[PDB]
Amino acid sequence: VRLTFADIELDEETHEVWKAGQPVSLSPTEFTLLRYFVINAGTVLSKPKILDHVWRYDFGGDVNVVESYVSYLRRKIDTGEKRLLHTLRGVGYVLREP
DNA sequence: TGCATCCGTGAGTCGGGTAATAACGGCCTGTACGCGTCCGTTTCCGGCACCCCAAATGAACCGTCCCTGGCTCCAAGGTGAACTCTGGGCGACGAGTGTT
Repeated sequence: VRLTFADIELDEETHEVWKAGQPVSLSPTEFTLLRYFVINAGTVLSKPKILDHVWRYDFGGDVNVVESYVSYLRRKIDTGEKRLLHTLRGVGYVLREP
């Protein structure tokens, strides 16, 4: 009912996230993105998978919106020195301890 | 000297075939056929006098059609760097929109 990846903590009952204990506010899109990253910590997620799950299976919009959303996440979640969300060129994104 | 009295030519065109009587032995021969026998022919069994005839049994044998040897001198595989897209990554900006 309560998840924790390194410094980030997630509570699904209230759908909230704290970093280092500080509560970080997100859009619903960023929130569901973060839940989808934390549930499968360790493995690389590909962009088809992201739009396939995170977003509606019918979503046929441009991919770059998910890159921009991941950038939004990187603004305020990877602000610390310990880099969390690692980009793999041509592969996707992995939420993993460095 | 008429005169009847024959007497001699017509008259065209492209399914078959229908019969009688006393005749009877006996001899001759004649041409055709049917017998028994003998001789020219001819045709092969195996022999030479040898005719030799020959494909098969030793050579070379030399040119040549295959092996081995070395040699290149080059054009293809290996070693560079850039760049113009090619693709992803980053970021900001704006109204249609979840809500009391």
